[PDB]
Amino acid sequence: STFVAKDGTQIYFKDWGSGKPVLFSHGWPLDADMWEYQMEYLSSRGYRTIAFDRRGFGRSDQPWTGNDYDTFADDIAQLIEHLDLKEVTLVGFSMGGGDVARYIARHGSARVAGLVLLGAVTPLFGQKPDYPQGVPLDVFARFKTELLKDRAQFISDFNAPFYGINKGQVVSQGVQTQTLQIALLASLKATVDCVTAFAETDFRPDMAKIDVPTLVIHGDGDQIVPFETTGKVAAELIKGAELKVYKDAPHGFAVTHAQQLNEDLLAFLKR
Amino acid sequence: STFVAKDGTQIYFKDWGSGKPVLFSHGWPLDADMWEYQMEYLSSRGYRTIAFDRRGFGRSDQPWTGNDYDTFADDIAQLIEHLDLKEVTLVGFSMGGGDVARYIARHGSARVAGLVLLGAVTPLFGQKPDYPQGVPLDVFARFKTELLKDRAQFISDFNAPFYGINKGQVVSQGVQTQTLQIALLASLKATVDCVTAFAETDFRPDMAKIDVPTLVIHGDGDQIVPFETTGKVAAELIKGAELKVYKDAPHGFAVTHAQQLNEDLLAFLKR
Amino acid sequence: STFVAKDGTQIYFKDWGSGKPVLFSHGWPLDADMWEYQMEYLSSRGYRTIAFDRRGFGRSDQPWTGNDYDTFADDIAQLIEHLDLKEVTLVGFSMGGGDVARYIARHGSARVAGLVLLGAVTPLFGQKPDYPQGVPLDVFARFKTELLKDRAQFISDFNAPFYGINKGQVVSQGVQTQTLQIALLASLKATVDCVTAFAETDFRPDMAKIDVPTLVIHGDGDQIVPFETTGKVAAELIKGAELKVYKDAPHGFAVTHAQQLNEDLLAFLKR
Repeated sequence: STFVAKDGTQIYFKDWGSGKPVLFSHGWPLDADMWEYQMEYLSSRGYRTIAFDRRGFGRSDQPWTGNDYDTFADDIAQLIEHLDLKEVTLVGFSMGGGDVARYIARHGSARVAGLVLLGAVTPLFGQKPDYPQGVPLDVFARFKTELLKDRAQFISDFNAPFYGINKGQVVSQGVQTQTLQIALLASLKATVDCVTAFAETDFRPDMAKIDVPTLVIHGDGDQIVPFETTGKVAAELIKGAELKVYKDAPHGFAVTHAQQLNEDLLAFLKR
Repeated sequence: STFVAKDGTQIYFKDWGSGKPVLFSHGWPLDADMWEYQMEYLSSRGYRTIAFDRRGFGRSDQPWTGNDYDTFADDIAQLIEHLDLKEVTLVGFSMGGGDVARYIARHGSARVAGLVLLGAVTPLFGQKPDYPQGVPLDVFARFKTELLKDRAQFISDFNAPFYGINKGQVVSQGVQTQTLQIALLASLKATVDCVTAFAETDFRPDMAKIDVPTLVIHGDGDQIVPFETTGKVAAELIKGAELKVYKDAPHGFAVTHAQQLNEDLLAFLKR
Repeated sequence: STFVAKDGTQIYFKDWGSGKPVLFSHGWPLDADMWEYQMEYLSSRGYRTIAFDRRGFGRSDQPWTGNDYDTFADDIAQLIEHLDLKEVTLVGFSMGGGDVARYIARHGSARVAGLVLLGAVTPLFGQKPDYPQGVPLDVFARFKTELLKDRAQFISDFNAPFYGINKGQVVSQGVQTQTLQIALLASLKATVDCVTAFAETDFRPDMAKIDVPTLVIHGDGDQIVPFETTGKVAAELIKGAELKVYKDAPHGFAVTHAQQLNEDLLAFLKR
């Protein structure tokens, strides 16, 4: 399926099954297919599961402009509006934790029943003057430099620390292939703009606007989005939030811990 | 090209050349590109070739519901109507043999000039109380369990018996890459439901409804869809059917025996 | 984005940034993504960049008919008219040099600020009775025969002489993957017809109609499109043309010499 955003960007999404809806927001630089197992798991147990390809990724159009969190939150708002969702559980992985938080910050939670932040960059990823523990911007600057030389090989090399293959996790070549194949669909410009946006965007104000039940899940072996400065703080700052830490889990834990994730998502929806 | 099925599913197809139409139905888990050489061969020799991506595969939408043979047969009907095709030769590979046969069973053959069943699951694939010689459902249950753990690696390992490479067939890396690339485009859900549909659907009644010239072609080294309980029996159950057995051919014989198959399809069309 | 060509073919394109327009025409058997680094480089320095997937390639429709340079040139005119472009700098790579020149030859240069020919097939690639120094038709006849047996493997093997990996150039496995993945998107029919087209189309008359500033760039290690009989001649035949030769560069120099091409394209646009 598709809808057209305000600026004319056509955004691809899947909408599977029926019941109360769970809307999924993928991480970088993947697309709605990273959720396919969570979606099959939940839609075949009575939920409606929806997942889109963020502008610039997967099967969506690749606009030059709007590759920023306010546009991404507003893209989400249009999707929810288009389908008239109500009592939606918002589920965001990695950079996709930020646009689901920023949807709530910019639009309220009238349509929202719950929030799940998975290995998410919230509340802040890169350094700020009062957040020196964040990741230095120079790290992201180098990533952008390498992306602008060879993004194919950069993503292919990203597989190991993403999935923690360098730390003993076991992930098939098949999954590594599909990861790279999906990433290559994406726009170079969107791929690079998203690094800027997630390096620099401060979601600490969004944390205070979150007034729904919230489950934060993070692997403490996460090489890409460090638990101590993201998920751990997001749980503390969101009033009432629950935290689950998957021990030694990597960033790609929707793959390596798929069953555990599925069950935790089901438990959360049934609380 | 696209057409929209009754439930809203957009379905991609290619429509090449001009002349009497030949409409191709692909097997699992592929899409219309598995036919590209037969299409080029026939459309250079004065036939119109049409091939669609089944719903849930390739460039088509991925609906949660309708991944079943009657819906597949009805998709094919809407394609035939959408184009107003007449004297169509229906060609189905593998699971694709069932939906061209179910099309005729549900809609009759008024539009149909002839039927080709290639490495096809007809008349029946899995076991039934009166057909213990079919493949036990257990076997399919395990394929499903594995696909629901890692479909990428499952399809990757599927290349070997599909093509008979595990038994010595020689098939390039490029073929194997393109095979997985196409597979990964499909829906997890459609990919899993098709196994259920092809394991359990009985096309014996459909065989009695086929009243057009029919050529059944099957490799007798087919490790995926065994010759003895499928093509062999389809050729006997269909009044007037002709049988060709490609000696030592694997399941993926549209690749390993492409030239032979092109010539047979051309000779059938010219009879 | 997409527009619809005269014959109904839908053609995908990207249109990034704003400013004076630069319109890119990819080579064989690639798509608009081959320009993503030039596009990002120029669009973030004040230029509008536009690049399309040729009919039969990438995300565009795969028509059986029209795979010829006059049609390719008219597709480009319809894009230019669709976007109402003025003072456009046309940039063509490899076979893509041919449809931008043919566009000038058929439509005039009223809309055109400039022409850049990169590793281009212009002014003529294959032999003619007055050009035995061209590549013999037999060579393209054999390529076609191989493409019509296994285009997946043929493009895979094409990576090496394309990038000059066999003559010590260094190109990552990620770029070779991406190149193959993009290639597999294309039609078998378009992939083969384009060989016919670039083998046999004479663009010498087009050279005499080019009355805009022109930069010709070629690598003199090009193993695919021989510098001596294409780019070197094109620069001589086009009045006022400037020539740059990238020493030992391969055909795939938009990758191996990306930064240098970027700077040269920027310098040309600022001339």
